[PDB]
Amino acid sequence: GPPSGKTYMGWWGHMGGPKQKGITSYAVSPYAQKPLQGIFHNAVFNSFRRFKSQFLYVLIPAGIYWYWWKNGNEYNEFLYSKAGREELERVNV
Amino acid sequence: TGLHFGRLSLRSLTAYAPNLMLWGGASMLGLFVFTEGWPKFQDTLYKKIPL
Amino acid sequence: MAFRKSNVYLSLVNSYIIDSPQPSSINYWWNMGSLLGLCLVIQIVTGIFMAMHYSSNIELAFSSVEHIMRDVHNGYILRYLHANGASFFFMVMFMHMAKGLYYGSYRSPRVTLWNVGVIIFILTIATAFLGYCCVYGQMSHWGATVITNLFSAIPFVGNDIVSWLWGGFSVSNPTIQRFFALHYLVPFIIAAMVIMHLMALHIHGSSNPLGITGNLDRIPMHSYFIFKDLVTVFLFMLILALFVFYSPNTLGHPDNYIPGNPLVTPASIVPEWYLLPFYAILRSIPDKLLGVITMFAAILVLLVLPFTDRSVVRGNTFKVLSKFFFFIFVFNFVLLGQIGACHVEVPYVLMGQIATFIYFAYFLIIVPVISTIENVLFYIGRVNK
Amino acid sequence: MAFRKSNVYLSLVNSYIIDSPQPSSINYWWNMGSLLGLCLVIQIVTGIFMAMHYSSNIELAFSSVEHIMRDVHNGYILRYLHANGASFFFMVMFMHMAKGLYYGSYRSPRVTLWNVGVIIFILTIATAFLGYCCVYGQMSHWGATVITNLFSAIPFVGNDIVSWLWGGFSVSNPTIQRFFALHYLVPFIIAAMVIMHLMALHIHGSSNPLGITGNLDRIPMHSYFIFKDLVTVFLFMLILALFVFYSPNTLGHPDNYIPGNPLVTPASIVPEWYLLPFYAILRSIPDKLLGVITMFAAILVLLVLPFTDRSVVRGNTFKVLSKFFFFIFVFNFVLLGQIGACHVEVPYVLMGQIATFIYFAYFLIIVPVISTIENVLFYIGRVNK
Amino acid sequence: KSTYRTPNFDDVLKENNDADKGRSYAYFMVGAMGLLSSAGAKSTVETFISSMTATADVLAMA
Amino acid sequence: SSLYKTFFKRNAVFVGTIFAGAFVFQTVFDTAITSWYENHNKGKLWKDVKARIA
Amino acid sequence: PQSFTSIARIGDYILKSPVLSKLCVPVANQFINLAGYKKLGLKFDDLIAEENPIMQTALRRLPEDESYARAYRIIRAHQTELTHHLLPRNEWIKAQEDVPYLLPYILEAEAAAKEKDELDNIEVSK
Amino acid sequence: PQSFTSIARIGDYILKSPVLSKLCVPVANQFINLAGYKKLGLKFDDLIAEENPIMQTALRRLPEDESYARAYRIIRAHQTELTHHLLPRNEWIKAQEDVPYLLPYILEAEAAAKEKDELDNIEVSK
Ligand SMILES: CCCCCCCCCCC(=O)OC[C@H](COP(=O)(O)OC[C@H](O)COP(=O)(O)OC[C@@H](COC(=O)CC)OC(=O)CCC)OC(=O)CCCCCCCC
Ligand SMILES: CCCCCCCCCCC(=O)OC[C@H](COP(=O)(O)OC[C@H](O)COP(=O)(O)OC[C@@H](COC(=O)CC)OC(=O)CCC)OC(=O)CCCCCCCC
Ligand SMILES: CCCCCCCCCCCCCCCCCC(=O)OC[C@H](COP(=O)(O)OCCN)OC(=O)CCCCCCCCCCCCC
Ligand SMILES: CCCCCCCCCCCCCCCCCC(=O)OC[C@H](COP(=O)(O)OCCN)OC(=O)CCCCCCCCCCCCC
Ligand code: HEM
Ligand code: HEM
Ligand code: HEM
Ligand code: HEM
Ligand SMILES: COc1c(O)c(C)c(C/C=C(/C)CC/C=C(\C)CC/C=C(\C)CC/C=C(\C)CC/C=C(\C)CCC=C(C)C)c(O)c1OC
Ligand SMILES: COc1c(O)c(C)c(C/C=C(\C)CC/C=C(\C)CC/C=C(/C)CC/C=C(/C)CC/C=C(\C)CCC=C(C)C)c(O)c1OC
Ligand SMILES: CCCCCCCCCCCCCCC(=O)OCCCOP(=O)(O)OC[C@@H](O)COP(=O)(O)OCCCOC(C)=O
Ligand SMILES: CCCCCCCCCCCCCCCCCC(=O)O[C@H](COC(=O)CCCCCC)COP(=O)(O)OCCN
Ligand SMILES: CCCCCCCCCCCCCCCCCC(=O)O[C@H](COC(=O)CCCCCC)COP(=O)(O)OCCN
Ligand SMILES: Cc1cc(C)c2nc(SCc3c(C)cccc3-n3nnn(C)c3=O)sc2c1
Ligand SMILES: Cc1cc(C)c2nc(SCc3c(C)cccc3-n3nnn(C)c3=O)sc2c1
Repeated sequence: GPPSGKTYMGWWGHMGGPKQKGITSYAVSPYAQKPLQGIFHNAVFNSFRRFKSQFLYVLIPAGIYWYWWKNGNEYNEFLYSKAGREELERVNV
Repeated sequence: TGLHFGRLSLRSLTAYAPNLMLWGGASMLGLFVFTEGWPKFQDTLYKKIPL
Repeated sequence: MAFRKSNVYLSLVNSYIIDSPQPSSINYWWNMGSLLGLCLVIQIVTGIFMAMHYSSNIELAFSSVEHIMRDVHNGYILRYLHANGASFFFMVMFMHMAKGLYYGSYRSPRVTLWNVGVIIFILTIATAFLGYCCVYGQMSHWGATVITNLFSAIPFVGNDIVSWLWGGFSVSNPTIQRFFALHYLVPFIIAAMVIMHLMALHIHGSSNPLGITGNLDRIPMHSYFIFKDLVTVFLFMLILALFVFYSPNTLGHPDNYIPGNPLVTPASIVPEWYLLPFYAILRSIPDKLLGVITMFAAILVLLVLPFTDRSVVRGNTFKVLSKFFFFIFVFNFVLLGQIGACHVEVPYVLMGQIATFIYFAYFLIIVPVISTIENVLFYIGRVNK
Repeated sequence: MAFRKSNVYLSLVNSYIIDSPQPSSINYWWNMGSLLGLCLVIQIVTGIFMAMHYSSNIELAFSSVEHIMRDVHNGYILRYLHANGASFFFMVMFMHMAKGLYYGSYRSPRVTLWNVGVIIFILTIATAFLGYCCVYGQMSHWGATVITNLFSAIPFVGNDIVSWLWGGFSVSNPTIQRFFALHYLVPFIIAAMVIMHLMALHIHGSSNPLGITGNLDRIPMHSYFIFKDLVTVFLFMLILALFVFYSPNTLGHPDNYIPGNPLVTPASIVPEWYLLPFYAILRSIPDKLLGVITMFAAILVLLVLPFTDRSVVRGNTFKVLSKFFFFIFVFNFVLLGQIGACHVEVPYVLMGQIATFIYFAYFLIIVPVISTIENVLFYIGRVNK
Repeated sequence: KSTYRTPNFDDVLKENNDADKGRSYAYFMVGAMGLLSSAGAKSTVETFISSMTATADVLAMA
Repeated sequence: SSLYKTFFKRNAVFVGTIFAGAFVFQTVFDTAITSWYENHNKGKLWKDVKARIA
Repeated sequence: PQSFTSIARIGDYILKSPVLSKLCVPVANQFINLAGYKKLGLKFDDLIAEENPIMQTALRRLPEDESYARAYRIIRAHQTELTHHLLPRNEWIKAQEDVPYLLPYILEAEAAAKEKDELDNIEVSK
Repeated sequence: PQSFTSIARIGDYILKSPVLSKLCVPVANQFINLAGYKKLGLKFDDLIAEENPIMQTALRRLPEDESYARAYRIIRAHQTELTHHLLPRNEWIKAQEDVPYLLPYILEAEAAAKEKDELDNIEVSK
């Protein structure tokens, strides 16, 4: 077959990273350790720790785009009212 | 030494240009091929002196 | 070698969903691309069975949808799946594309992966328009009138493009008979663009939430990411069950249960909810030539994002100014969708004018200024000079 | 390397139609497989434009084909191309499969190439049946009656399969509305089986008229077999022009210009000319269960040919007894087609009975006896013992 | 230190490692999740082929 | 012992008995929910008002 | 796929028989000339398909002076086909040089394959 | 794709300026801790994308005692992410060992690339 251009990934055996030396790795069977391990103390303090970092990056952009729409919904509710009679005649035309 | 190119090799400034005035005379001329049968702005084609 | 890597066709299955080297670090946001292969199978399969009981003439169109719903055996199961499933098709695709610009995968070497994905998003908007015009309700007539009238603003070309798009002089009977035949075909062009989309992924693989390379710690697809796949596929079909059987008409307009009339006009003409932010951009420009240019050059502004990111780190994980401007772009796409279902009034014309400028200042003014400030702030915070 | 072998998609184009190593010896019979990629493009393209002006209801079906032919601009060009082009689709495919069993390519290592080709021939017969039932002429009603009545002979299953195939109790209005929706889909399944068909060719290449290996003398595709391709593509569209403009109704039945009536029966019900040899095999067995088994196990008798050839030389070039029995099988497929357009009379029931036995004695009795006699006659003609 | 000194796994380990303890409860659950996916998948293929039967206004003209 | 080699080891069972148990599952469980639906809603059905008009 | 072993088993029985080899051997000679493979400059052992693991074995064991002269007879035949002509009568293989150069290497690659399977399906008892 | 030549050109000008480096350097320090890459056991030069032909040059020229210790910091960070925890405070990189080990090899692979293109687009005259 014709070989195409080289890329930044290989396969099993020649993945294309750097050479390693001196790292050991241990493991146990899944059949040998407990069932139903990760249920509690994850969604008690651990999962509570995760979104505690990334909630001041969402709710501050949310508190501006919800102040802005709720403020302009009490204004297309006052211009089409009876007390908003002289203030609609000047704005639309 | 420190002269004109960005991502293009700019030494082809008009070493790309006057022949694509004639590929522009071959692709806008390509739009002088498919505009037929579509008599909408082909008043811009059918005023030639023969036929 | 085994038989699964010796056969012609099984080695295509083995290289993609069995022994494909995946990173060890990816989370549940890399599952939205798998649901979209199931979402496209559902919408094609339920539509071929509904095409056996449908008549595309303009005097029979709002009676073959009702013949399906009361006479066909389990015909209400077929339709409600093909009307809430397409709104489920879009909620996943909005979350697929939003992940890929957070982790920032559009970068090198995956730019062809990002460019064939923008073509899929254009062809997906076009099918949902062409099929919603096949019910021929009251929203289905005045939605095709407003959109096809925009192509008359092209100078010296306009009224010979609309009369070719209509087959007549308004939204007639040849307009509905050509919109069904194009509704059958473009779902088969999307499926050939998904096959080309998977090819550009096989040569570089997926990214990771860290951004850095992942060729040092990899895991095969079988027994780990197939059993991580089925967690979200059983959650998908469970919320696709709580709509088709309990609230089958919440995502829809009641005016589509009136047959379409070219003589009485509705009090409001508003789109389906996933075309609403693109509707407020068209209505914000007070010209029908500069309004149709702006709305088409808002799906095609994604192609300038590979050339506008000036940072050296990939993805917005460790970037705290490029994370505050990702969540301004999110709630601006929600405020744009809200305004496209309002009336043309004060202040919903100046609010839809500012917020369609923030759609364009992100990709062109906000990205390259903030992705350059960070490159200096990662430098002078370390280098002792 | 160049850009055409570095890109993701262009290297797929380069490996197939630019730099694919071809043998130096192939003749003009290796061009019929290229016409079938053009034949399938024509039939899909002309059919999407004719699907914009068609109504599939049983009371509108024989008036939307005439509205195309009298009112649509150049609508007679579209229909006559889509009715003489499908009869051109089949004359090439009968010559494609006949080459591949002369040069005997079905052998090792190309058996998956022969098995995915038999699946294409089954799905091609099914589209031409389902689309000829969409005109709803007089031959289009009594042809669907005779064929769908055969599925009642299945014991304990029969009358619950026909009533599911009909949507009623005879060939009703739900029968015509489901046959058009299946006519749009199976041409898109054939195109995905042609992509799998080309993959099994890229790993072994083509054969040659000599039979022997051809890895010693090869020529690329560009500038030689592309300019040898265009000789036959300009001959194809020239005889596709002498029919659509000069004799557009020779390959057809005049009874299809009468609207179909379930109360008056025609004096003769005969198929289109390319289903005629398979029609005489069904009518030759005097039982409606053993007749529908025999006609389906006559397209599926091609799969036993890789296991029945006992020769050591590939192809019938130097085989003079295996060449006399290739041209008996050819003129037997012509006599079978002639009898399927006759009356059920004497002697056209005993002639169609003998000649449907020679269709089966070829693949099972004539091939392995003659391909074994030749292996001994190539041996004792040389070996001095 | 040395590679012959494995780290401690007793924070995650069972206290009685009989082999059939986890070989039964990991085939009852994969057995139960191939039983509902066999009855919950025949009923879906049957709903799509019941629609091609005789329509309700065709059974009235019987 | 005597629980894993009953019907958990054999895949001819583990393809068959996961399928055979679905047959009795689509009859007992189907009848069990088409008797809770009626008993929750009784007095509002057609059979309850056809016997009130005698 | 009709095994050379079996071809040679039947073929030797006709050649040993003195009454059968006055019936089959003239039919074997007209079948060779009407095949016409000699006019393209080829012996018969060139024609054999080589896409199985026995013919791939019998080609490696062939001597290199014969392996080079066979690669030229194939290339000379691909060019005679393309020009649609025939070779001159000075370049036709005669009736004496058409001998099996590949049949000794074939018959022993088969007999070694009919011992590796007989020794792997075996019912020895004590 | 901003260039460290250009990053270092701007960055040195702020560090040389005594009035600018009392405005930008505390903002540069809170931006580092809020990035949080040290808690996963990584220096900053680990984070840089390596899919261009300049970062592939600067990684070969790196010494092997540093090339082995960097392949372990990456693998230790892929496992801290999967378990959704963080490393203990005894395995966090402090504010003294976060130094650029790759910036000398980067800045000279760029200056040699800004001479091969300046010498191929050149207008010398007689
Ligand atoms: C109509 C569309 C329906 C389509 C089906 C639902 C689509 C889901 C899309 C949401 C998503 O993919 O975000 C995933 C994210 C998980 O973050 P992570 O992967 O870092 O932690 C994995 C965990 O630790 C291990 O999770 P584990 O495997 O241990 O347990 C199972 C998990 C439920 O599995 C799921 O599928 C969750 C989506 O248990 C739960 O986590 C409880 C949740 C019900 O979850 C979040 O962070 C929550 C963000 C809110 C999402 C907002 C979406 C706006 C539309
Ligand atoms: C529905 C049909 C649509 C059109 C498709 C046409 C199908 C064609 C299939 C027939 C075929 O391919 O057989 C090829 C056969 C000769 O086999 P060969 O390749 O060894 O000879 C190459 C030649 O020496 C060089 O031919 P050369 O390249 O020199 O010139 C080309 C020639 C015609 O070109 C063709 O396309 C022929 C098909 O130009 C001329 O003759 C000038 C005329 C003014 O050519 C023959 O003449 C045999 C005809 C008998 C076949 C009848 C079968 C029909 C059922
Ligand atoms: C034309 C193109 C337009 C398309 C743009 C469409 C944008 C709107 C689409 C719907 C909004 C959904 C997008 C939100 C998901 C994007 C993906 C993403 O943000 O990445 C997940 C990231 C996870 O953060 P983690 O730290 O936990 O993971 C480790 C990596 N740092 O981030 C997280 O922290 C998880 C997200 C937190 C939930 C908040 C989601 C937004 C809530 C509003 C939903 C919108 C519907 C009202
Ligand atoms: C599932 C069921 C399968 C059914 C498939 C059977 C369909 C039969 C339809 C007949 C059309 C096929 C015609 C034969 C095409 C394949 C033959 C072939 O590939 O070439 C054989 C032969 C080549 O001979 P050479 O060119 O090599 O001679 C050079 C001398 N060295 O070429 C020749 O010698 C030319 C001989 C031409 C014979 C013409 C017969 C065709 C008759 C068609 C009648 C049409 C009626 C509608
Ligand atoms: C990507 C694939 C598809 C999408 C997103 C899609 C979307 C839609 C939508 C949103 C509607 C309007 C539903 C309503 O509000 O009533 C619709 C209608 C319809 N579509 Fe689909 N569709 C897809 C594929 C198909 C295909 C392939 C077919 C043909 C086989 C088809 C056949 C129909 C039919 C017949 C209607 C008629 C109206 C109805 O029955 O509700 N669809 N489509
Ligand atoms: C029918 C529509 C689509 C299908 C079936 C699809 C399929 C997939 C799949 C299976 C993956 C790999 C798994 C994953 O990363 O989650 C993927 C990744 C990706 N998709 Fe899509 N996709 C679709 C639409 C899109 C669109 C609309 C875009 C962009 C505008 C897009 C851009 C990407 C990118 C950039 C990636 C790579 C992400 C990464 O590897 O980090 N895709 N897609
Ligand atoms: C392999 C591809 C195809 C084959 C062999 C085929 C064949 C045929 C044939 C033989 C007829 C009968 C023509 C007549 O006697 O009037 C027919 C009718 C028809 N076919 Fe096709 N067809 C193909 C693809 C398609 C496709 C993709 C469409 C999609 C819309 C289509 C649309 C039609 C229509 C609308 C008719 C109506 C009758 C007429 O207009 O003549 N066909 N088809
Ligand atoms: C739409 C239908 C088909 C298409 C587009 C197609 C296409 C092709 C092409 C392009 C080739 C390359 C060699 C050549 O050009 O002759 C080929 C070869 C072949 N085809 Fe088809 N074909 C089709 C139908 C079939 C059928 C119906 C069969 C058999 C029942 C078949 C069996 C074969 C075989 C055995 C070969 C190999 C011949 C050789 O290499 O000597 N094909 N096909
Ligand atoms: C990064 O690593 C990954 C990875 O993480 C994942 C999740 C996946 C898996 C994700 C997917 C989305 C799967 C791939 C998607 C497809 C194959 C979808 C394309 C196929 C279709 C759209 C098929 C369409 C369906 C039909 C044509 C059926 C037609 C209907 C018929 C015939 C019924 C009518 C019949 C009758 C009798 C009425 C990978 O493949 C992969 O490797 C790249
Ligand atoms: C032996 O050597 C060869 C060889 O000889 C050849 C010819 C090829 C070339 C390959 C082929 C000829 C295969 C042919 C491929 C097909 C037939 C696939 C085409 C399938 C389709 C479905 C195409 C049709 C697609 C459409 C979208 C229809 C168009 C409809 C439109 C544009 C709608 C019109 C309406 C509007 C509003 C524009 C080889 O690859 C090859 O190497 C193996
Ligand atoms: C659990 C998950 C769900 C299950 C999913 C199953 C497994 C998922 C894996 C997905 C597999 C995707 C792999 C993509 C693929 O199929 O590759 C393409 C096949 C290769 O063949 P080809 O070259 O396309 O065909 C051959 C083609 O390349 C022929 O091209 P040609 O005609 O030569 O050029 C075009 C015409 C140009 O002509 C001109 C204009 O000159
Ligand atoms: C298998 C069925 C699927 C359907 C057919 C599969 C593909 C068959 C061939 C189809 C024609 C494809 C030719 C396109 C060539 C375009 C060149 C190119 O891709 O350049 C790409 C960029 O293209 C894009 O941005 C997306 C284009 C979408 C294409 C949609 C048709 C860049 O090429 P590249 O990055 O490899 O160059 C680096 C050189 N050092
Ligand atoms: C479809 C879009 C194209 C995109 C890429 C294609 C993706 C491949 C789809 C996966 C197909 C999986 C096939 C695995 C089994 C193949 C076994 C095999 O090699 O069969 C070959 C040939 O048979 C076939 O052609 C079957 C092709 C399968 C196509 C389905 C219609 C061996 O045949 P067999 O083992 O039955 O022995 C001969 C006895 N008749
Ligand atoms: C690129 C592109 C293409 C198309 C085709 C397109 N179309 C729309 S809005 C159509 C509409 C209106 C204006 C009013 C009521 C209902 C619908 N309508 N029509 N289909 N659907 C799903 C709807 O909601 S933006 C857009 C953008
Ligand atoms: C496997 C298979 C499938 C099918 C579906 C099939 N069908 C026929 S024969 C149909 C027919 C008759 C009996 C009489 C008049 C006209 C038509 N007729 N219907 N369509 N076309 C093109 C026709 O000629 S054999 C056959 C074999």
